[PDB]
Amino acid sequence: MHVVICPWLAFGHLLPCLDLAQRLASRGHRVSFVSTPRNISRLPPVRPALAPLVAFVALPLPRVEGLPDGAESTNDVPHDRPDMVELHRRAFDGLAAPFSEFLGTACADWVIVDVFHHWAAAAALEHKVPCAMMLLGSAHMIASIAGMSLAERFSLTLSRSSLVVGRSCVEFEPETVPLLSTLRGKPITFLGLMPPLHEGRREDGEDATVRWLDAQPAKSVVYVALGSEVPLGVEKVHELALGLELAGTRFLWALRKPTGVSDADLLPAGFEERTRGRGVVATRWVPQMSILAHAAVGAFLTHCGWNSTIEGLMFGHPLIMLPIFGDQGPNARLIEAKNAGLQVARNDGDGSFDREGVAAAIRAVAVEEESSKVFQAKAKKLQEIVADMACHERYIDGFIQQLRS
Ligand SMILES: C=C1C[C@@]23CC[C@H]4[C@@](C)(CCC[C@@]4(C)C(=O)O)[C@@H]2CC[C@]1(O[C@@H]1O[C@H](CO)[C@@H](O)[C@H](O)[C@H]1O[C@@H]1O[C@H](CO)[C@@H](O)[C@H](O)[C@H]1O)C3
Ligand SMILES: O=c1ccn([C@@H]2O[C@H](COP(=O)(O)OP(=O)(O)O)[C@@H](O)[C@H]2O)c(=O)[nH]1
Repeated sequence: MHVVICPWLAFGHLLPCLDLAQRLASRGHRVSFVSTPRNISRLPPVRPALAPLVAFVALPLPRVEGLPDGAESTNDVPHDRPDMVELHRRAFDGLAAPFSEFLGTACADWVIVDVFHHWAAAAALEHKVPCAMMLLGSAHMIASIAGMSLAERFSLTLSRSSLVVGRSCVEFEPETVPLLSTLRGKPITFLGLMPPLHEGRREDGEDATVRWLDAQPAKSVVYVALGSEVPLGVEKVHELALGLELAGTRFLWALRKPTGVSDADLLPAGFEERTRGRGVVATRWVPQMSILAHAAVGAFLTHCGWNSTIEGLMFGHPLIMLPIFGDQGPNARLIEAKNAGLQVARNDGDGSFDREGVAAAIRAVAVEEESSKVFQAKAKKLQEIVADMACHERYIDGFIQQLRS
């Protein structure tokens, strides 16, 4: 088959979609991976053996008064500047005509589009190509669901699609998957957890963060990362920093800068001096797979993005969960229900957190002997399912069979 894949302009969508493209191309299918040129330039290279089976289709973002050049992804357009988010959604919707012209002569058997690709589902109808909507989260997230707002883009895309695709399996969510047939009349299929192939990410294993981990004792380091895009304002960065200090563990922290905050204001006065040698903060993209694979990392403090949830559990890390938006609440509650992590306590009213809730969550999951040992044993049980790479490949074969029918 020829499959056209159109991910949302966001690295938590681009990365698993490129992995999927390569898994289809491995079974002898052809893929057109459609995105914007700077997003494509920042992706890991395709295995040379799949090179002619994964065609990159670069559609340049239309210039929209005030959207900076190169600002192509949710990693470049900050959630704390909603004016710029809106400008980015306009640029995205401007891909409609270049995309419809491309699909016309693509000889596509299937279009696989992301949640906001309402124009791509419409092109699919125009050119009579079956259209699958990617909803590459948990069964629990999909059960919860069962210009324009995100809700209207989603509903329009869903209305124009014939198939909805989730990233889970009955083995991980036996209580939800057998209950699901359709999302608003559209058949649901699960292509498995599709945990990333470590090699496929092509990270630097000489990265300074990994060389720091090499000097730490086994299971001693709390890895802290909130994915590629969720906002965390400076007051909340300070509370997370002071929480990490109060719990007293070693930590490696991948931190994104809130817009308009200087290097001097970023972190509490003297925080880096007081934690020097015990903790490292990196305000750059880190090799998350090499970090989670490392013997020194014990617990993962995660925003519970679905990629970070799968990646954390596939290496048997118990989770300290700080969900920010979207599917992260459901993802966090799902893992808490399996006893493999604990949410940071939140105020009902604003959803805020403080240093003490952060510290208490780290202590219970990573420090207190009795609780920490239960969290590790429960994360290990989840790893048996999440890291069953053969099982997940069989789910990709199952999804390809769903598409031929
Ligand atoms: C993956 C997702 C599909 C989504 C579509 C809308 C949907 C969901 C919110 C589920 C419930 C029904 C419904 C219709 C709704 O709007 O209430 C659904 C799941 C999360 C979602 O997340 C988005 O992910 C992107 C990266 O992964 C962000 O670039 C984006 O910005 C998130 O959208 C965010 O949605 C949050 C929840 O409403 C908001 O708090 C946040 O401001 C918004 O950006 C948004
Ligand atoms: O510094 C970073 C931050 C994120 N990631 C990767 O980016 C993705 C983040 O996706 P997730 O669903 O966890 O969160 P999102 O960015 O969509 O909120 C995951 O595959 C991570 O391995 C990374 O490699 N380095």
